[PDB]
Amino acid sequence: IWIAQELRRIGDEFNAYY
Amino acid sequence: MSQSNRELVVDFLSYKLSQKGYSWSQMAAVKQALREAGDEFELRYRRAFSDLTSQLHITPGTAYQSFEQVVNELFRDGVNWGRIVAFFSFGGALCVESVDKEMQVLVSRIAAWMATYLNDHLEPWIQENGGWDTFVELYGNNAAAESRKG
Ligand SMILES: [Cl-]
Ligand SMILES: [Cl-]
Repeated sequence: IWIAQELRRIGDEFNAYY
Repeated sequence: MSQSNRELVVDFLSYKLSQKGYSWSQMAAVKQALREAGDEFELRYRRAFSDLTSQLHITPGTAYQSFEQVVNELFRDGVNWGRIVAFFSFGGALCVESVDKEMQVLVSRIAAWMATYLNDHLEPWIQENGGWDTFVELYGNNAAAESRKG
C-alpha cells in the first residue's frame, strides 16, 4: 500500500486530455 | 523456422520504423508508446520515490499476494491512463526483482496476472475512454517525456 500510494504520486500527476 | 524468421524480421523492421517516428502497425504503435511511457514513468518515480524494483520483496509462495496488494490499491477508486502506465511499470519492476532474486520462474506467472487484470478490470474502462488509439494520441511520440523536458 507505500508503493501503491506513492504509483498513484506519479500516475495521477502522468495522467493525460484535460 | 519459417514463422520464427518472419517474427524476427517484423520485430527488427518495427524497431527501425519506430526510430524514425513511423510504425509497422497500430499494435506496434501502442507497444512503442507504452515502452516510452514506462521509461518516463520509471524516471519520474525513481527521482521522487526510489527505484521501484529496490522496494519489492518476492518469493514464489507469496508472489500473487505481493502483486494483488499493490494493484488493488492502485486502482481502488478508479482507473486513468496514468495509473495504467503505473500498472505496467510495476509489473515490469516485479519481473526484474524476480530475476534479480534468481526467480525467473515467476515471470510467466506475473505476465499472466497482468494480462488477466488488463482483460477483466482495465479493458472495460479503456473501451469507454477512447481505447488504445487514445493512449497513442496522448502518449505516443514520447509525449510525456517531451512535456516534462519542455
Ligand atoms: Cl494497422
Ligand atoms: Cl536518474
